[PDB]
Amino acid sequence: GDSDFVVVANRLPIDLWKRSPGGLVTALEPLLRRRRGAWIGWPGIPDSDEDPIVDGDLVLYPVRLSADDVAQYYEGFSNATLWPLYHDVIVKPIYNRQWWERYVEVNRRFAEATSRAAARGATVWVQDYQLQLVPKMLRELRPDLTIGFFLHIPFPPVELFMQLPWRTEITDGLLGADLVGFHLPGGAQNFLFLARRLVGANTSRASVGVRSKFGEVQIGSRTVKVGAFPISIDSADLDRQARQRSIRQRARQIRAELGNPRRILLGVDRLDYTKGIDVRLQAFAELLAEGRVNREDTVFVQLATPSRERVEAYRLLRDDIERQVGHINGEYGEVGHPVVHYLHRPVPREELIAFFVAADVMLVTPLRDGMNLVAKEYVACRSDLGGALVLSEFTGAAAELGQAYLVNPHNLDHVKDTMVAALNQTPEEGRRRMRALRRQVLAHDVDLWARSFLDALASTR
Amino acid sequence: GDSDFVVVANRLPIDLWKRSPGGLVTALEPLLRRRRGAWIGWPGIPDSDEDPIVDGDLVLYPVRLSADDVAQYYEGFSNATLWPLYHDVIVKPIYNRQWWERYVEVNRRFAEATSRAAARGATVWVQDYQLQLVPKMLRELRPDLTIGFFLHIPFPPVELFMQLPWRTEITDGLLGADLVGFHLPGGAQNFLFLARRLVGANTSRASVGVRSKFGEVQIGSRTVKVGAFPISIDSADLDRQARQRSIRQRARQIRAELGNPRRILLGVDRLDYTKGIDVRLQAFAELLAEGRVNREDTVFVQLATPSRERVEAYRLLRDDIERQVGHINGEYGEVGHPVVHYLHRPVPREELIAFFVAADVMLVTPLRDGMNLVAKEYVACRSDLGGALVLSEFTGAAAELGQAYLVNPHNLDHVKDTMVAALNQTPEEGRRRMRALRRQVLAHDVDLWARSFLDALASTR
Amino acid sequence: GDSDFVVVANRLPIDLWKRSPGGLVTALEPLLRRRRGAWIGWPGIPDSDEDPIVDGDLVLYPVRLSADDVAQYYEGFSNATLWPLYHDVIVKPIYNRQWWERYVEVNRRFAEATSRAAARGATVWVQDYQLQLVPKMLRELRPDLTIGFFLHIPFPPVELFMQLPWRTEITDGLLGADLVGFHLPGGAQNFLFLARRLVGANTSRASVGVRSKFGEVQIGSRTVKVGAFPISIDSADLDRQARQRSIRQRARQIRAELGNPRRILLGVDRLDYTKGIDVRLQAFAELLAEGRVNREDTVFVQLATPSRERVEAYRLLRDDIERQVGHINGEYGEVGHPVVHYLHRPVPREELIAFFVAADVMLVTPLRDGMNLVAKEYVACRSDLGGALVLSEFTGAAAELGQAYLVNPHNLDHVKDTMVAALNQTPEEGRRRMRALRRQVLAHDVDLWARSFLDALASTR
Amino acid sequence: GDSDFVVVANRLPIDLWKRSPGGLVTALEPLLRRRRGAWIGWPGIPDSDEDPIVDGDLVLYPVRLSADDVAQYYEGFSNATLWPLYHDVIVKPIYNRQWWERYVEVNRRFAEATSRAAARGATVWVQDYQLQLVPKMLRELRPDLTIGFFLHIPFPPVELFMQLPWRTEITDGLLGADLVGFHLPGGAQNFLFLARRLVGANTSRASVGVRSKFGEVQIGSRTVKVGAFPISIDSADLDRQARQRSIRQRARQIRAELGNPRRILLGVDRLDYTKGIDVRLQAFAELLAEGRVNREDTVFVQLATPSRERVEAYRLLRDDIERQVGHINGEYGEVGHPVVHYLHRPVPREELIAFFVAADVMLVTPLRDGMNLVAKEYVACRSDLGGALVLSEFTGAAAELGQAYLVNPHNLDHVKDTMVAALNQTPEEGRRRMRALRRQVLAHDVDLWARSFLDALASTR
Ligand SMILES: Nc1nc(=O)c2ncn([C@@H]3O[C@H](COP(=O)(O)OP(=O)(O)O[C@H]4O[C@H](CO)[C@@H](O)[C@H](O)[C@H]4O)[C@@H](O)[C@H]3O)c2[nH]1
Ligand SMILES: Nc1nc(=O)c2ncn([C@@H]3O[C@H](COP(=O)(O)OP(=O)(O)O[C@H]4O[C@H](CO)[C@@H](O)[C@H](O)[C@H]4O)[C@@H](O)[C@H]3O)c2[nH]1
Ligand SMILES: Nc1nc(=O)c2ncn([C@@H]3O[C@H](COP(=O)(O)OP(=O)(O)O[C@H]4O[C@H](CO)[C@@H](O)[C@H](O)[C@H]4O)[C@@H](O)[C@H]3O)c2[nH]1
Ligand SMILES: Nc1nc(=O)c2ncn([C@@H]3O[C@H](COP(=O)(O)OP(=O)(O)O[C@H]4O[C@H](CO)[C@@H](O)[C@H](O)[C@H]4O)[C@@H](O)[C@H]3O)c2[nH]1
Repeated sequence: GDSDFVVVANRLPIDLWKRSPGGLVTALEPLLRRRRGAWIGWPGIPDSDEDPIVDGDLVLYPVRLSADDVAQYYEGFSNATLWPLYHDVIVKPIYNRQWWERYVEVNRRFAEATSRAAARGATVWVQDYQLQLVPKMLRELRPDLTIGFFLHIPFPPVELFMQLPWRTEITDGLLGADLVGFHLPGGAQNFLFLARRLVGANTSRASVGVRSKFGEVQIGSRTVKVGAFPISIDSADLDRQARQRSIRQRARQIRAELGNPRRILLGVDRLDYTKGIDVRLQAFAELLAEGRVNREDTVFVQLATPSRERVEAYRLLRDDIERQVGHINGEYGEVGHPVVHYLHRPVPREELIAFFVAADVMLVTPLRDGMNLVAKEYVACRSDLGGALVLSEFTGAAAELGQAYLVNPHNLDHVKDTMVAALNQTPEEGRRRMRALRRQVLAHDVDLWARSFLDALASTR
Repeated sequence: GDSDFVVVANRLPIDLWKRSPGGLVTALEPLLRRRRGAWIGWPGIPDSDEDPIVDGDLVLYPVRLSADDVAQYYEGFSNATLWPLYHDVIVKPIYNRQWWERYVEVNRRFAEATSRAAARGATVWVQDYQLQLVPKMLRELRPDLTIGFFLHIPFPPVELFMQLPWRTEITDGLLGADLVGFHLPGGAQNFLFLARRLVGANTSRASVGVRSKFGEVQIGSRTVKVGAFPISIDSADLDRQARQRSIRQRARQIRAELGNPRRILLGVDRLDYTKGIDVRLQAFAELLAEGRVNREDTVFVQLATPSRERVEAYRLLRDDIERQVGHINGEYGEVGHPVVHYLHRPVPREELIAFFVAADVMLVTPLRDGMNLVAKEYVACRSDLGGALVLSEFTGAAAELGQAYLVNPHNLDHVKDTMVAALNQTPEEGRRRMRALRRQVLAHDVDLWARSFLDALASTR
Repeated sequence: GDSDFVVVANRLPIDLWKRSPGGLVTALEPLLRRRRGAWIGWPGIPDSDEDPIVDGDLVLYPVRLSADDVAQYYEGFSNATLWPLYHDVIVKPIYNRQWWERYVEVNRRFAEATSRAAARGATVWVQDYQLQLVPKMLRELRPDLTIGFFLHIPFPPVELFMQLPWRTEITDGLLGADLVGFHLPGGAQNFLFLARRLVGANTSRASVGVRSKFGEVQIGSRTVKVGAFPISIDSADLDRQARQRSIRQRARQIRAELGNPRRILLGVDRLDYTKGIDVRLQAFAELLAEGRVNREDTVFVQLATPSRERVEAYRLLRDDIERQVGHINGEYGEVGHPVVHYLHRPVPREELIAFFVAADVMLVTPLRDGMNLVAKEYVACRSDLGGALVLSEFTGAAAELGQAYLVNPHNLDHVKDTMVAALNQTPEEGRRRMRALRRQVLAHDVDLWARSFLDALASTR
Repeated sequence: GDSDFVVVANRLPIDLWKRSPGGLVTALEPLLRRRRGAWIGWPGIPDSDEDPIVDGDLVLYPVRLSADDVAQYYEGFSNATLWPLYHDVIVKPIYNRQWWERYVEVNRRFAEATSRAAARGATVWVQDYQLQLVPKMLRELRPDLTIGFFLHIPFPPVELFMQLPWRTEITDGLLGADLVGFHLPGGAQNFLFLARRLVGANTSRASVGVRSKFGEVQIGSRTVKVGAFPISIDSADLDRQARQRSIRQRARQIRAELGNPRRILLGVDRLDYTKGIDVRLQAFAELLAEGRVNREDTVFVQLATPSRERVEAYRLLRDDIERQVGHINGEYGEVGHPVVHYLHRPVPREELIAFFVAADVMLVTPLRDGMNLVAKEYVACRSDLGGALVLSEFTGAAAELGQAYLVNPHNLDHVKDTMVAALNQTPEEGRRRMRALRRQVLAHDVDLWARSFLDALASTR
């Protein structure tokens, strides 16, 4: 094709159609103004055509997937094999050969679509865990290409990764890239060690820096660069949006509809067993039982956005959470006044922002998370410097947001102590922490992240 | 002793102490004004003395039970063997010989306490399923006594009753009475048939009437009378209480705290798998899913009062209900506005009455219930003639309250159609039904019930 | 059509084809020698033709059923609604409207096939619980027909039957017959009472006899006869077969292959939660634990023939039984010598007979069973007068086989005492019981049963 | 005290008393001949005295533990917190503060007993995961002591270890030793990294060798040596024992009692979810289903020795295994001939050896195991060079026994292919592998292991 910069991701950046706002596609916008850019991905509808769609600023190359392809490659291998394994086997991975075979077939299809789109010597950026085979496949089809890969989820320790029957094929797949990136040095280091242990490659031995001090894996003639690039958000855009009059009015109205509580705790997560939602509810229930939280003036709002309903583990998790909600309200609420409000539905963006602005305490307690953007979005929204962020150590965000109230979600006693501390912090201490968090998040945004990855990738030429 | 009228029940009519209001003890009040009355029962505290406590109007004979006695006789045999069996094995009965043996021992202890209290030729009224052995034991100790027994729960069909390894001992136990009473002719008829089948006794063959047309079982020289006496409430007292200014004000305030819904559905139950609470929640959820109930102006309040937490079946039921609550609100509620309010705690009497007065639809949907007094209490409270009663056929109350919206709780389609009908009834049709229900309940109260049983018992002399 | 005697049953009497041996079709053989006989049923293959197949002695009228029809009418309504309900809700019935609707449609299809086959004034005999609507449907299409119906499973008490949302349609369905038969007087009496209670029909009030003293239900102009006819086997044929040299040799070989135990206990059941297989295993395990059975010279063989694998309750039951087997052998067996041998597969007829002949104790312990033919087959096989039958009271067979060791399967203590008694009986006592059981079974065979039902049906003309 | 060499372990080396044969205490025997040796541990009985017991060759210092101490320190913290966590969270660890507190208290008690026994400047060797706090505690009480610690179970990756709320206290605890040893370089390397990440200590960065190329952690003034020392058995003793006439006769008799199969597969494990017993049964069942194993001449014997019955996870595992056994025999066995023989009981040593000698295929398929001595015992027993070892990669043994048939137990397809390969290997190929395995195991025995650890520990002086 005629594209000199190509993004490859599981989905096209569109909504059933119009171009989806925010996210990655928006971060790459000023680069697409200087490159002939293409995006390869599944359009979210089964058995579509693979004819290029030109969005003026971007050419879209759709990948044809059947509903069966999605079930086995995505719902199956990606979400029920790789996802639990890479997140410290919080649930038991399912190892299924038919899923693996479809994962391979689908990955090859993405590689072929990429080759179609990519001009000679083009730069290719492959995204995330569903497409780990693409770099090697693409290099085999197109050795002229410069290929980066970024993993948006954690890379597990070798002891767990080795369970995968197709461990070598996945590792070889990633090693097809010129640059392999992770959010954290820890992931990068796991990858280097895996390369020595499983593949027998020569690697660098030093610690991996942040956006610097890169690792290397020697693969025959070529070197694979390995780095840590912690993703972020468009901090300035969110900061601006959260100041809008209508947002502030909605935040006030939200507190009124809750019966004007003195304190609001907020959870916002795509529903997932990685997110530690059960831990928040348990801590909140025990604090109420112990009379350490006032059931008359404190309320917890949990917004869970629907996710992967076709995967049994997620249905079971939804059942457990919903029981806890029912239980806590039955024990500590009053008719007309729950202590927990729980919604299981997508939330409009401006509604989400209003909740961030209304919340006195943001509860972000994942058991394991690659980064977690919600923690950073909350911070970017609190230009009033109010609020408090309670944040699990087991998120990538915790490496940057050390001024938050950090918790080990497995240490329930300390999660409880910490929620009480956040609820009762002095105004001045709250401001001190929020000012420091905002300096970090405003300076380290999605633009810095993308530039850093692309600079590293360009240097491999 | 010196008491010529003696009530025997699992518990003394007191609260940890003061005499408990309402109920049986209040219905017998004008009889105790003419008799030397006694009450035998456990005082609700472990390992107490058995020394008589004179309440001027009544002498209380406490029965000493250890916490272990309560666990095996009551929590065990009564609540985990007899209770599920007599209620159509909604949950699997547990047959345990140690429980049976303690049930026997405890029953003998009640029989001994009774004999102590009862004067020569005295009238004795034994209450309910925990004390089914007492009549035979008492007749053996004291053949001079006139003994009635009333079962407050259903008497199961013979096919189920026969499962009980101690079926003959229980049947013989009841046959020790001069009069055996049930709420319904159906129970009485089951008992007659059981007497022929299991014991080989000669019995009457005709249908058993209501408070009349009694059955008989011939036991050697003596005849056991068998009858149906449907319990009720103090209708006039509740009717009066519900008109109080403070109650009406609270009912208005309740609707305001719910965000002034157009329609309130109400469930009030001691928590129990017999009560069909899960069925109401399922019906309500499906109606919301189908858009047949308006999620913006209709709300369901379920008040579940704690019961038998030491019994695993009840903990599991509580878990299922609480999941449904969480689920329904997550799907159809809004932050600040649940469609289901659920409380798991005792409710003050005047608060309960305010809820009856506030509720547009009373949901009483047991899978199986001896009578269900809540259905009658709601009716007695609605002197404004507003409201609507949705009532399971599988309650004793359904035999008297035919003007209610009757449902087969297993017929979920019809339960749903019926809830929509009740919510949308014309004012005039609602009044017609409520007027008819009140005529029944006001005329057939707990005083008529008690008089009828005691007249029948006196006639056995 | 031109058939003056027509049998209607869920399946044709054939095997995927050849005419299936034994059973009903063999009992009717000398009647088909005098009548133009027809058989209506599903041929066991999906979407077949409905063209008559003449077997010289019989005309076969196949009913076309799709795999979906079978799933909803049979696997669904028959096996997951009616079956658990009629067997004292050992598992929870599922009430599903789509299943009911297919059950109706399929029943009408059987009725139409019947009408096609049946000559004017013909006698029709409809079999069993899958076809309860057929008599009324058939009478509506063909008021000239004489119609009998026999239920091969128990008829539940009214308290349970009333759960069925389509209770009235089923009752009306059965009332379409001239004669409704059950194995036991108890079923007949339940039906009479149901007729009064649900339908408001006038019925007889006396006890129902065995093959005599029939009940009646008055339905407008016509009377429905109600009777008890306990099914049996071809006792003489089995008695003869069990004496064959090859059978006796196999029985000896079976004992040798088991390591020549002193005592063999045997269970033979179509796998079903009604059969009380779990109870036998529990009793056997506790006896071994208590050292009351000798683990060195006593062995239990359980033959479970596969049944209804598409129904979840049966898969769960299979899992529980298989755990008990594994557990008991792990605890009390030796390598090379299990104390329990368990097979889950169909057994050839002559192999089954050899096991009957080898077994010292036959364990037939259903929680609830219409008759249970295995109990009678064992007896018919023991012309040597050896062996012992342990038999649940909750089978129809227990009403005729009172000389067996009868047990309440819920009374585990007594089941255990009884198994020890059977294992250790004197030769003379064993013979006394087996002689008496054989007199009953040899005199009361399937020929007496069929004649009695057909005589009763003929008398309705 | 007066002991210059002291072993500290959870239990004394005795049996309820007499000195237990084999194991560690036997390996140290020629060292105790030159040192004043002591052993500190719990005597296995609750609330005993702590008075020294002199065994002439050894002084025993008993530690007083109550049954409650054992429940919280051992059954609780050791077996339900540490054990699952260190074994790649195959089951979910339970984090309980009361368990942690008892673990601390008990560890301090072991430290005090040690100090009592240990002479000035004595050498102390602390054993295993129940006693990880002892080295730091002991160094604080007795800075004169030389302290080694060896972990017999895996040391998990940092991502999992970090879950532990008391992660720092455990790490500091181990860092109290002069020498910290693991079976594998991988564990040692995890420990070094943990030291940098959690404690901020300076460590060596190179790979850790086997019994050489040691790692180091700098802790203030002192250096902690870190090493890999793979445990083994008394290879020569077992080799000798397995040649005994009575053992060989028993092995022949075992095959006869199994009905002289052509092939015997054997599993021998302390029952534990780490052991992958479920995987063997699944593979065996699928091979039978596929007809790839002959159900007529191949038999699988699984010997599971009882373990940790008070821990719920182990009861659930026992239930799953026992179901699989029952299921497989019901499907593929015959009466008198199971395809799986399963025993849940301790086996005498000489019986175990006879089974090793009888087995054509040894199935050692743990999901995760520190070493696994059963794999090495089998090899040492096969001086006839017959047999075949199927061995999980996820055992420490797999690093030394590469000539075995290695499998990824999560790769069920390959486990199945491998079992077929082992069952059908040529005699010559079997001998080649067994000869090579025996050279390794005979040369690398428990004496080499103990000498190597003690030499490393002595060098820290
Ligand atoms: N408009 C709107 N309505 C909702 O209802 C709504 N609900 C949520 N959101 C927004 O979605 C995003 C969720 O961000 P995550 O951090 O949870 O990312 P993941 O989905 O888990 O996916 C991976 O990739 C990320 C980036 O690399 C990593 O952080 C993760 O660790 C990694 O798992 C946030 O921005 C949030 O605000 C909504 N947005
Ligand atoms: N004050 C107050 N606070 C509460 O929270 C509160 N919560 C409930 N209640 C009152 O308790 C009574 C419950 O009546 P039930 O009908 O449910 O009776 P059971 O407890 O099930 O016991 C048996 O005996 C009865 C009589 O024979 C039969 O009807 C039953 O079928 C039979 O099972 C009602 O009156 C109700 O209003 C409260 N009252
Ligand atoms: N050849 C062969 N191989 C096997 O593997 C094999 N396995 C079993 N059998 C034979 O099947 C028959 C099972 O008889 P049931 O009594 O259990 O009858 P159900 O199947 O439950 O069906 C209903 O109808 C019966 C008659 O009215 C009632 O007794 C029942 O109560 C009622 O539920 C016996 O004859 C037995 O020997 C095999 N026969
Ligand atoms: N006599 C007798 N009767 C039995 O019934 C009987 N049943 C088993 N055994 C013997 O017990 C020993 C079990 O050895 P393991 O390797 O399984 O060790 P663990 O118990 O899991 O404990 C840890 O420490 C070991 C050494 O560091 C590591 O290998 C382990 O990875 C690690 O978990 C073997 O020797 C075996 O033969 C019996 N012995």
